[PDB]
Amino acid sequence: LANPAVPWGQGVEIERALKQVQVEGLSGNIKFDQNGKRINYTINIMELKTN
Amino acid sequence: NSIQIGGLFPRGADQEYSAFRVGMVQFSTSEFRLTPHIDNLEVANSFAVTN
Ligand SMILES: *[C@@H]1O[C@H](CO)[C@@H](O)[C@H](O)[C@H]1NC(C)=O
Repeated sequence: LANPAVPWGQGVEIERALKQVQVEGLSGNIKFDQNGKRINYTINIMELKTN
Repeated sequence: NSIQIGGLFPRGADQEYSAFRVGMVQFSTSEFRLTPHIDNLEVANSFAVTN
């Protein structure tokens, strides 16, 4: 809350580090865009049947 | 009889603060006097509002 707020420099680098990651996981292909939203994913379309 | 009351005006709000001071002048009384502290901020910003 100290005003004016001063951010640390390292933060931007850590953000970029996190956003640039591409890995394989339980959610399928994991990659992010500049805004941090998921990109290149696969959403399985499923139907509940008798069996 | 000084009464401290905080206030928050979004930057770019003018007529509001004007009518605010007019209200202060007209409704002022000998019994007690309100002592506002105005700080202008970005109303959409949660951090600024919290601070
Ligand atoms: C990966 O995701 C981006 C963002 O939606 C898209 O532009 C690109 O075509 C995708 N690549 C593949 C191989 O699906």
